[PDB]
Amino acid sequence: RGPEKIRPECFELLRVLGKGGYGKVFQVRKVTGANTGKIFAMKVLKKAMIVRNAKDTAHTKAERNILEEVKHPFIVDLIYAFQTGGKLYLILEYLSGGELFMQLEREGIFMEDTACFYLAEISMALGHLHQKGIIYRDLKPENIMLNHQGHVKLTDFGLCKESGTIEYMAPEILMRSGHNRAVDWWSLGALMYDMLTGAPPFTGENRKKTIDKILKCKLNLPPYLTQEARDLLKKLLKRNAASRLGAGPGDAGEVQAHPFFRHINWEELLARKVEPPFKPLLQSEEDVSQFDSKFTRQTPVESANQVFLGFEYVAPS
Ligand SMILES: CCc1cncnc1N1CCN(Cc2nc3cc(C(F)(F)F)ccc3[nH]2)CC1
Repeated sequence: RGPEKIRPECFELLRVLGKGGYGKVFQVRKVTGANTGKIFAMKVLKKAMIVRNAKDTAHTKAERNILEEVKHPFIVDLIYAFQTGGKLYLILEYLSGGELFMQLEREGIFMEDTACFYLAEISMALGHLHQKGIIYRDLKPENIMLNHQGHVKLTDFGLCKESGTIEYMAPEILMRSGHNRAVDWWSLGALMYDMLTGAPPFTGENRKKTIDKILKCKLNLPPYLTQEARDLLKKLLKRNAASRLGAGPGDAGEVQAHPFFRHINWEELLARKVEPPFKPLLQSEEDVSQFDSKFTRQTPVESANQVFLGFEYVAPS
């Protein structure tokens, strides 16, 4: 009758949210103890293959450490972490709003009024990551998800699926010239562009032809844009890192003070009091309408042991 153990047998596998090389992401229901009947996302990783590559072991541990350390409204929360021999488990909150990119397709284009909200919430998460000395490097529409009410949540701090897309990355990543916090304000710019045009600013016929267009860095001004958004974009998508907005000593604050966010109340927005532009389909909590039909499956598939010593975690709440 002590504290709860948190084994894999504590969860019922409902469905597959994502499959990748290193493991699987399930939608699960906690069936015993504390949160009985509550829905989670469960990331399950294969120990055997993580330990083969130091860079892989890094991101797995980083994610684990990052998510324990970071508690924030616009960053996905880690509920439990535990392990078996051969497998690692991460229990994260289930985000039923799906991808933000998903809304974009349906809308075709975001209005600046709507884009602002999502960018501002993303900006808060990004600046906080920087207060914790962390650089998302590759931020892209695939990484931004929505909670049940439609608020921003940032999500893959660990391994990569399929062992991604470069058109949202800063030129300095590609030229290996070294990077910094400003790399994300670039990626934010690339996102803003995608939000208001439907496409990334620099795209090519192939892997390298895309790369060169980014390094070229040619402005493309759609006529329907306001000067605020126009000017905001030109500062974020500056090739020059030092001259980029958010690269200064004020970081996120320097970006957020922009007249494009002149209508934003941050005290309210961070409290998540502001109504999101999209309250997404509400059939039930375990509503899975937006990810599949892609994944619809339901199945779970050693010498020098440590690492993954002290991997176990349970969020205080
Ligand atoms: C866990 C956060 C989340 C919360 N709520 C609902 N949906 C979510 N996701 C967000 C992440 N996910 C994309 C994805 N990341 C993956 C990582 C792997 C890995 F094993 F790490 F290689 C494998 C497949 C993966 N699919 C879709 C389901």
